[PDB]
Amino acid sequence: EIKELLKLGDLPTSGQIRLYDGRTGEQFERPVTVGYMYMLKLNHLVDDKMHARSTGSYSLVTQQPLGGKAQFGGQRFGEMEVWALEAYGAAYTLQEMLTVKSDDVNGRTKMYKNIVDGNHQMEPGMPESFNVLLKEIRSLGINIELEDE
Amino acid sequence: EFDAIKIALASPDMIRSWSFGEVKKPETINYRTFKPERDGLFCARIFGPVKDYECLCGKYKRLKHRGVICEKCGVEVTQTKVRRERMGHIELASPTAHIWFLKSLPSRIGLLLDMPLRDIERVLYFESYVVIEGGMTNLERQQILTEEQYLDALEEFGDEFDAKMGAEAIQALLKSMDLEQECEQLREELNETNSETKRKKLTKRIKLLEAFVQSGNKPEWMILTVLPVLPPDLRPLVPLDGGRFATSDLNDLYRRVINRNNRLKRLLDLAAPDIIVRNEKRMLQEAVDALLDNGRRGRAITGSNKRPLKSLADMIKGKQGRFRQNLLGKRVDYSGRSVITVGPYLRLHQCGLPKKMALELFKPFIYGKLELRGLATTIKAAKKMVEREEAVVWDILDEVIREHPVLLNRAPTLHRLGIQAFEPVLIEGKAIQLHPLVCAAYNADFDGDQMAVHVPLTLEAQLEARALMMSTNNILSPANGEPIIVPSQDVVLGLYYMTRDCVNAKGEGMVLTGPKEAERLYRSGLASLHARVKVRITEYEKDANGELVAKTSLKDTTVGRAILWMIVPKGLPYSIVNQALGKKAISKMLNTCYRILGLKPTVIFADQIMYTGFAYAARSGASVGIDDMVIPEKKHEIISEAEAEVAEIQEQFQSGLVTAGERYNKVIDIWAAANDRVSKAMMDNLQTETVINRDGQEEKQVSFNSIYMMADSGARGSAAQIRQLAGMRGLMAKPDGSIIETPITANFREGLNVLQYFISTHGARKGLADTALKTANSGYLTRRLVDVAQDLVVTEDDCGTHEGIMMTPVIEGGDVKEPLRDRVLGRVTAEDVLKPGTADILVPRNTLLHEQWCDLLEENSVDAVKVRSVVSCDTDFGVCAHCYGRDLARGHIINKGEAIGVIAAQSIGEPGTQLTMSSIQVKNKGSIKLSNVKSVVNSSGKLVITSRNTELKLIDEFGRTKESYKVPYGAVLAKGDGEQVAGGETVANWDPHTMPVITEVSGFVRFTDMIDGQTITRQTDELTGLSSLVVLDSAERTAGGKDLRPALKIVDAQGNDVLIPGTDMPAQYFLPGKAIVQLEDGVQISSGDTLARIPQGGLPRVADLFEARRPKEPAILAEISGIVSFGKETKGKRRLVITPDPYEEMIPKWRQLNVFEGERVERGDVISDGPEAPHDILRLRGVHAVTRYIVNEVQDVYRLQGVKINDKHIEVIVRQMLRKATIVNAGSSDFLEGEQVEYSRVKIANRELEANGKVGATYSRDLLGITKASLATESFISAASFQETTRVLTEAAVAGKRDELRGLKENVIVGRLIPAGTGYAYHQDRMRRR
Amino acid sequence: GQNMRVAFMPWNGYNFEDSILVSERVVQEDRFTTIHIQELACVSRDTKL
Amino acid sequence: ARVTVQDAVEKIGNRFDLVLVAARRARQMQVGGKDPLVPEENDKTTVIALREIEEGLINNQILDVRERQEQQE
Amino acid sequence: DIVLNPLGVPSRMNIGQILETHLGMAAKGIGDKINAMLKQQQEVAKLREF
DNA sequence: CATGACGGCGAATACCC
RNA sequence: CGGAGAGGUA
DNA sequence: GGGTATTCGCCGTGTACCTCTCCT
Ligand SMILES: Nc1nc2c(ncn2[C@@H]2O[C@H](COP(=O)(O)OP(=O)(O)O)[C@@H](OP(=O)(O)OP(=O)(O)O)[C@H]2O)c(=O)[nH]1
Ligand SMILES: [Mg+2]
Ligand SMILES: [Mg+2]
Ligand code: NA
Ligand SMILES: [Zn+2]
Ligand SMILES: [Zn+2]
Repeated sequence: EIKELLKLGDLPTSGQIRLYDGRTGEQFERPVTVGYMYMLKLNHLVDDKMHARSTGSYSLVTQQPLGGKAQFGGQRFGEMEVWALEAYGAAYTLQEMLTVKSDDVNGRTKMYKNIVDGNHQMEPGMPESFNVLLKEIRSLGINIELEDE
Repeated sequence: EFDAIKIALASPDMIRSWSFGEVKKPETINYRTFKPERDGLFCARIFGPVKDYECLCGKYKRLKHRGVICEKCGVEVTQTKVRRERMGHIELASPTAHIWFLKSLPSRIGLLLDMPLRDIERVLYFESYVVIEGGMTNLERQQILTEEQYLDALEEFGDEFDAKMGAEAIQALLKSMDLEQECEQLREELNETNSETKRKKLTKRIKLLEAFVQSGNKPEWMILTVLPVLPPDLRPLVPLDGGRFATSDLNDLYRRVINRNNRLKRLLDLAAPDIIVRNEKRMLQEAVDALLDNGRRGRAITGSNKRPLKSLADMIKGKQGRFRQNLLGKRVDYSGRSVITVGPYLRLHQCGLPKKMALELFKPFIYGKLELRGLATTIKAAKKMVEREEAVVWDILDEVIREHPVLLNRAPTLHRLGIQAFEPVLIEGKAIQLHPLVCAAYNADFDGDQMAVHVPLTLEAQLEARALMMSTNNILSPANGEPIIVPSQDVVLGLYYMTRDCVNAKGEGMVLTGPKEAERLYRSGLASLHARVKVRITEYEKDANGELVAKTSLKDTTVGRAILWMIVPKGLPYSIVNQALGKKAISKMLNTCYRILGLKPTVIFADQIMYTGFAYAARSGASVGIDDMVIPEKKHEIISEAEAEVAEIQEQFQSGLVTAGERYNKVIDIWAAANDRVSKAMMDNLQTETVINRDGQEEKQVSFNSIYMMADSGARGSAAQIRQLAGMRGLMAKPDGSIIETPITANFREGLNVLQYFISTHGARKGLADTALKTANSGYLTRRLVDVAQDLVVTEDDCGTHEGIMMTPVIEGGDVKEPLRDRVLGRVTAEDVLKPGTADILVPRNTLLHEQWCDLLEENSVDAVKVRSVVSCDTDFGVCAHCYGRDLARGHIINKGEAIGVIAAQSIGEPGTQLTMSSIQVKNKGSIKLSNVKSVVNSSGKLVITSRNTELKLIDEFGRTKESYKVPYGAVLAKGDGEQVAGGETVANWDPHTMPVITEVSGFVRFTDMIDGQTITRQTDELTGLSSLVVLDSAERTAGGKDLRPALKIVDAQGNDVLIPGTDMPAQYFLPGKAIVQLEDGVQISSGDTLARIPQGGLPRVADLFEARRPKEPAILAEISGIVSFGKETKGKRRLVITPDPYEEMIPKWRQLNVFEGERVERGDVISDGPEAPHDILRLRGVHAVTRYIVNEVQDVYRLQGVKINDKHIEVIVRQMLRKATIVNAGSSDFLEGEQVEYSRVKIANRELEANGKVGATYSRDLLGITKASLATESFISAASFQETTRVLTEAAVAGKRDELRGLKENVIVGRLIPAGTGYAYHQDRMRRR
Repeated sequence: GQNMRVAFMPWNGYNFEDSILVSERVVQEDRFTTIHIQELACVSRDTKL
Repeated sequence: ARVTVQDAVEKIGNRFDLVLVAARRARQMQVGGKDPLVPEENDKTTVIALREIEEGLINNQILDVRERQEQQE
Repeated sequence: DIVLNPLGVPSRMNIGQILETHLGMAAKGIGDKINAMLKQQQEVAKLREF
């Protein structure tokens, strides 16, 4: 029936026609299926999804960057990302992920100033999340502490 | 700043020392204002000023004023951040028990006191009494007195002793127990005890007591008299629309604790009646343990909504806990994300970055460059220029990112290559452009996928991105060493189309000066792309010294192949392109380029291949139409014939000639055959086309059908998909898994009917739900593997070990599952590999087997190579580079500092989602070899087999075995040892329903100790009528027969007994039940006959293997070699005591036994059939045996799905599974006998003792599951961050554990450089300075 | 949605891995231009000060 | 250097050690004011350091020798 | 208007998109004739017949 | 109160001497 | 901005 | 008093991202 309707419109019954390349005018070597398809634009626009952050607001308890495009948050570098960094042996990249790009308050300030100064060097410190963990364990009536140097 | 983390119990004095003040009020803040109430949870004089340098009343508001404690409000002028560091304390009116040290099994209080947890729960929660220091009365020091008996005892005698209830009594009992003398009492009682259950229970308590004795912890500290309070800034109040606050879920528990403490205090001074005071004490106790661990015991205290309140323990455990959500992973700055689109113009090292994303990401760099050239005097000026997006800002952005790599990531990050580095190129729009060739590495496509981008800030991070993570440096899979950047889909289609040949294409027979003339002719339309022509081709070959010698020759090729030759770098033969190039051919070409020329020419070649493939796929005009799905014209008659056949079978069933089950089986077989016929006809018609030759003659050629070209090239599709499109869909399965009788005869071109479509939805839904529910299991297995292997790092170049594992080709019998080449490629030999001369050394002791060495080994017909393994590596705290071998991704020997454990875990985990939860015949020419076999006289002259375990090898002339079969007992070979076989003959036959007791020497069998009617019975089956004898089972028999065991001796005409020569015992055979004596008494039994008849895988399998889970019916093995003595038989379970000093064993009687009562089995021999437990394999046959077993079993599952994973990763996991050892003999070492410790500790202690010349301790290696091994690691930090945080932390606090920051997870948590890769040297410098 | 004149062929990698190549005429004719309405709220409340 | 570090890797012998040496040299050129030993073809300090390493001009021993000479003169 | 990759059809086995495409072409063809008959101002009888 | 999950594992219980 | 519930994308 | 089969309570169950309402 489709081929009959194609015949009625004086169109090839195979549904394939000869196409030419607009760039060169050269004929494409084989017949190309050309027709009409009903296409939908889904509610997944790149306008709503594109997001980037250099610096911004940080969480209250942990000093890590906020989450979500609506909050201008940073991307989460989760456990498997850390596993990938460990498998590469990229220890400095991992350290800057953990400290100067996250809850190392002093480290991130020094990093920003150094980048403005043109000195691409970090001075990482203790992430605040570790201190929060220590305080939480201490609140459970457990004495956890760091030893000497 | 620190080298370790110390954990222990917190004394009340320690808790007070932490605290800065006491919280007495249960209110948080006055919500009319925003001020916190005095002495509340957010009080300012205790925790610190709310504002920076601003005391609460507000007098002192300056940096000058810092350090002065305001005497009006009481708030010290200082940084407000002290509010997240200063802790509070709550003085509890009554002592309270800590739930972690009570409920977390094993109960530390209960084990420390030997009163059961039930009694402690009743007493603490005010349901009973305990007597403390009874004295001269009959009451003990731990006896439970019920409320009804308390006053009865008080009236009987109520003054000389003491009895109490609640947490005060438990604290008194914990404080009135002397640790050391009780340890001595328990240690001596461990000697004078007869119960081995009792000795385990006592040693558990002894181990707990030693924990409290070696550390500074005191038992009474497990009862909380002072309750610490978290700093208020760690428990903030989130404003909702300003006016109102949401439930903090943590301040509420604190409020309840304070309320109940205040009530108990105001009743304590009141001297209220004891019943209500006890009730308030109990309520304060549940308030406290709800604050600590809400829901651990009893009902979970609930907030405003039915959702349980989130306690302090919840803060630190689980997926949302501190460890996994904020320490092992965290949100980062200088990051973004966007939808990915294909960039076909990109070079392998480049990505397409939107310029808006780049402007935001590199913003501080832009500010710095703006300041550098004076365009922005201040920070705000630069910010305004960037916000306005001036032209000079874009020029600066172009300058900054020129060679600053960025990291692109796609979740889930299954392997390290899920994050790769690329040079960004500014593009318009908002979508990130991705290079096609890396998509396979990312498992990325362009149907909605999004990717995250990260900016490496420091020079170290930028250089790590460039040298370690750039896509051009990571073109090989770390799992198997194979390239990852093989072209796919349209690139493969383009290369295949341009390298195809056509019989009568335009320009055929032309002779061309070279590829340039071919390109000129094709572009000018004078020659077809598939024309068979002669082309002068100059190719290059590397000589001995590595120079490219050029040879020019005339090649019979096609125009397209000559055109493609221009992008082939010098050094590759022309034969690599002189063929129709499919996916595998292109991958092989890339492999050859990498092997011959290196990395950079390979990257350039891959990019050129992708460009050419895109261009010529576009030029081909390859399409897809309904006509391309050619349905064979014989399909309808094949379907009609199958329908007639199944109708005939149905008629036979209606006539009773066949039953229902065999009718169903026959119909299924007929429909399967019809599906095969339809598929064959469709493929035959689709794969070939006719064409006019140079002369007017018909010729057959490979079809140019678009669907066939896509499938044959390997770009897209397969045989199954083609037959679903143009053949028939085939047989489908019901939801329960049974195959539907009527298949779907239609294909997708014809279209299904309602019934067929509904039937297919069953399988579609099953597959989709299977993927959805298997991804979680795969992720869990990957995480467990990562933990068990996280700390394993290559720490040495060569440990000097001589031990290794013996690598042979994997052969299951009748096929080569896996060649020796792939199992030794990139390995380091553990010993010398000889030539067949047996004297000339082919491969020395320390060679890294690259491609040339493996070529030499396979050319000299090498059967097995001993190679070093990480399992047998002598290196402590890691492995050496030599035992690990080649770095698969890099292609050379593994460097020091590589985190091979994480690499192995990812390599195994990544294909996890691809996983889906009679008589022998030689089939090829070759000589026959039997091992563990004996030659005996036979009735027909063909040898029987007698050994318990017998295997057959087929060695194909040259000396390499090709097939290996298992020969069960009583299997008579149809040929002899060392006999050539043409191939396809039954080598050996045996009846699976009969288990004989064959005797080597002929003679009359005498029924010794045999009683007729009690242990043997006569039947006469009506079909035969023979007086057959059956031995009644040792339990199923009569009472009288139970006393006597069956026995058959061998006598002959002479009268004496002829027995197995070389032994001292007469030949006696026992038939303990289920045995069929077919022959009569006194009958000559010729050798080679029967005497009695005795009848007779996916991801979860991998997880079970890596968890070392015991099978349901494990195969029983011999603990020590020797003759088996079945002293106890039947009696519920037969007890076999073997004899080498004889040792008894307990075995269920309902299990089949391969061994016989007079069989001398060796250690590790299969006594009974069933899946072998890996623990038994390790215990009896050694570390190498269990390693080989785990490797083979895992690789079976992975090969079934076509997944290629190098064995070394599984060996890394096994080595991590084998870290523990149990002390068998203490010797002179400090280890307690029978305890479990680290195998490396034992190695070091034994080495130092042998250096001193003393005797070292002996040990048994322990095989632990990956979860158990991870939880049993020395570092409590890693175990707590993994799983069971409450239990792990409780163990660490009770034992006063100390964690040296030695592993990867530990250093990640504290934000230090990991002791691997670029940080490794740093840690070395840290270690050598101490 | 919209009726699109579609051709089935590879085009220089721009349709690789389910990617779609769209003519600028589709953009010019506003075939898939869509209207999105966003509601922003400004709330003046009663502060302590 | 830029696309691949194979030459630099084989000069250093260890890829992580190569990263460390290149970082030290790049910090010398970026912050310490040192001058490149190779022509500056619009490369960054990291890539310039990698180019110097792959040509044998810069390694750990050379950097240590130059540091000692700089601080002793 | 849009170029779709043929290679996403065979393994996906969503052949309807091909048939619809063919049918879509046929549909447009009918319109392409009617539009022509409307542009030439043909008789109402001619449009009736077609 | 919710009453649709289940497999693995270790401590406790009971049963059988 | 924390939590809960619901839905969705890969 | 003691060894062993059965029971009961706890532990765990993929990553990243996006939208909405509602919450002392
Ligand atoms: N991936 C890929 N790369 C290509 C291709 N063609 C050329 N390249 C490489 O890209 C690099 C940049 O090219 P240049 O011509 O130097 O560009 P530039 O002006 O931006 O510096 C060159 O390597 P280089 O900077 O000299 O690198 P290296 O040799 O130092 O590693 C070049 O060899 C290709 O098809 N694919
Ligand atoms: Mg996708
Ligand atoms: Mg250049
Ligand atoms: Na170069
Ligand atoms: Zn004040
Ligand atoms: Zn070693």
